[PDB]
Amino acid sequence: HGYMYIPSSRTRLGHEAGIDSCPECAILEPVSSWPDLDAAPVGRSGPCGYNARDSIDYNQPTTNWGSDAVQSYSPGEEIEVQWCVDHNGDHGGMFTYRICQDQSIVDKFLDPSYLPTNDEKQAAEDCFDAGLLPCTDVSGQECGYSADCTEGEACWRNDWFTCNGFEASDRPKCQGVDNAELNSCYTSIAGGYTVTKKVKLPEYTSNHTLISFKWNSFQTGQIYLSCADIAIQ
Ligand SMILES: OC[C@H]1O[C@H](OC[C@H]2O[C@H](O[C@H]3[C@H](O)[C@@H](O)[C@@H](O[C@H]4[C@H](O)[C@@H](O)[C@@H](O)O[C@@H]4CO)O[C@@H]3CO)[C@H](O)[C@@H](O)[C@@H]2O)[C@H](O)[C@@H](O)[C@@H]1O
Ligand SMILES: *[C@@H]1O[C@H](CO)[C@@H](O)[C@H](O)[C@H]1NC(C)=O
Ligand SMILES: [Zn+2]
Ligand SMILES: [Zn+2]
Ligand SMILES: [Zn+2]
Ligand SMILES: [Zn+2]
Repeated sequence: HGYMYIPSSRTRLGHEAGIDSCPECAILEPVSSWPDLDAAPVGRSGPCGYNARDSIDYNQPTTNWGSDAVQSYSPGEEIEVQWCVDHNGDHGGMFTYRICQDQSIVDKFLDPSYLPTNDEKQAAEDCFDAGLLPCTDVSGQECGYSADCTEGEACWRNDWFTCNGFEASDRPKCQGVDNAELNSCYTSIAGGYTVTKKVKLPEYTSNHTLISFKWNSFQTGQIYLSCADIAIQ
């Protein structure tokens, strides 16, 4: 259980607006999340997430999210990106951030009067996959391989970030990455822990585009997706 925290995602805003009772619950399942991290169709979840608890589809704006950029950046800027993991749902695994560099695709996710179809959500997901922001694009960032992967498998890739080993004696799992205090970020179930990295934004301008967060489990078949509205100017 988790969701994107910085920049503030649609899911974070849905919870802060008093709409989403369990932001960390928005999940794509059942799916094959491992070891091939991008083969599973994203279905209704799409690149922004769907929360079944309250029937909230984050792929379209409402009065509470999606209307404008939450934060503005510069092309090529190295930025802080953070997600929030629940204390009781820390799965380990691998996660990433993506930006679709096709504005006309993204526009269909910026219209409060339009709900993307599942085919449009998948075409968008494919554009996000193409627009993955690699861990390794940030000078000096350590980009390791997963303790839950072996070379030759489709999870053996350090463009994606990895959580710490599930079985590590010190600082295991995703919480171990920052080793932050409980409730350093909000979750509804048991309180949240931050998971913080940097990415290099693309050399691309938009007054309003999306960054999509994706987190895949290894032990169970589950994917968590969120997106944030940003500007790159
Ligand atoms: O308004 C929110 C919040 O802002 C500040 O705190 C931010 C953040 O601080 C801490 O996260 C740390 C990580 O723990 C630490 O590991 C490090 O992550 C680095 C890595 O070291 C690098 O290798 C590379 O990948 O980049 C990441 C990200 O820079 O630094 C981050 C902070 O950037 C803390 O654990 C989190 O809980 C915090 O959100 C203010 O201090 C805070 O008061 C305020 O609440
Ligand atoms: C953003 O909008 C302003 C109009 O307010 C315009 O001048 C500028 O070119 C736009 N930027 C992009 C990246 O489209
Ligand atoms: Zn979970
Ligand atoms: Zn479940
Ligand atoms: Zn694949
Ligand atoms: Zn286009």
